[PDB]
This record gives sequence, structure tokens and C-alpha cells, in this order.
Amino acid sequence: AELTIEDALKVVLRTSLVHDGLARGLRESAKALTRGEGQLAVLVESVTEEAISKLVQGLATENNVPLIKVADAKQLGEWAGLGKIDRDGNARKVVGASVVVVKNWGADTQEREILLEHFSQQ
Amino acid sequence: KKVYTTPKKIRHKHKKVKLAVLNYYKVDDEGKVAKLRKECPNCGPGIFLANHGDRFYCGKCHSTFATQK
Ligand SMILES: [Mg+2]
Ligand SMILES: [Zn+2]
Repeated sequence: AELTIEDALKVVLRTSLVHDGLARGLRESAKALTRGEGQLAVLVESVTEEAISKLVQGLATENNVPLIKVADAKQLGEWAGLGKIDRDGNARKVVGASVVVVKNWGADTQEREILLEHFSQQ
Repeated sequence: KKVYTTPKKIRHKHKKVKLAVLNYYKVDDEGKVAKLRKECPNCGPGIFLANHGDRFYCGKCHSTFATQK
């Protein structure tokens, strides 16, 4: 299986982390959405009380929609790298990443862009 | 050496009374958003006013408001 299984969002996130352009957490994400900063939106599916998700949706709506599904949040966090050192390989203490919004991007083109386009044009 | 004085009253740095998912902002419909209080005029939107009895301020500019809202 050569085709990516929604692995042109995770990569983007990683890139952002590397270059320091991630609005992780909710307030930060909201802020990003509000001004010329928040370009891609990343909201958790499994949200208790549905409230955070709703908020995120609202934010997305407000001017320009940059949203996507997200696979449980924890996975995303893991991919990003939430934990120092963590032995030789893997073995990171699990953390729920919560709401994330992308600033900067950094890396250009590749499959992420395509995915974004697909999400957009309907 | 000389002995230390000992009045008694000690003062520690406050732990801050941290709170998140704060009851500011709202949504009624679902699609659109309904902002509570107001955003900053000086800085861009995303930052929110502090509301008191005819007294306001904001933290990104440490504290610099005067006019009511
Ligand atoms: Mg002394
Ligand atoms: Zn301010």
C-alpha cells in the first residue's frame, strides 16, 4: 500500500513543530483562527460534552474554513513528539494533543497541499 | 554571629488560581460564534478585555486600557 492513509496532515504538523509554527491548545488555536496566522485547523473527534469541537467548528466558519477530521488526537501528538528523549525509540508517555492549528507551514507542495485542495473544492 | 529576629508573618508567591475552558465566549446556533465581553482595540483580535466595575485592561500589553465598554 503506497497511498497515504491521511498521512499528509501528520507530516505537516511535524514540520510545523520543527519550525515552531504550531498553535496547540484551544485558546491559541482560536487566536490563530482570528488573525493572519491560523492556516490549517485540527480538531479532536472524541470530545466530552462536544463543546470544544463545536467551538473549533465555529472558528473555522467565522471567515475561512481550514478544518479536518483528526484521528483521536493522541496519535497526532505522538507523531509530533510530546515527550523528551523517550529512551532510544518510541516509548513516549501518551498525551492527548487536544485542538491544534497550523501557522507558517514551512515546507512547500507535496501531498498535504493536494489533500487540502480536496477538502476545499466541493 | 547575632541571632535572627523572628517577627513571624511569611508571604509566599501566589499559585495563581489557574482556570481553563473559561466561561467567556459562547455559541447559540452552531455554525457561527458569539463573542462575550470584547477583543482588544490596540492589539489584534484573539485577546479579550478584562471586565470590572467601569475599569478595563489586557495582559499582552501588560495592562493598558481606560475607556469603558
Ligand atoms: Mg537579617
Ligand atoms: Zn492589550
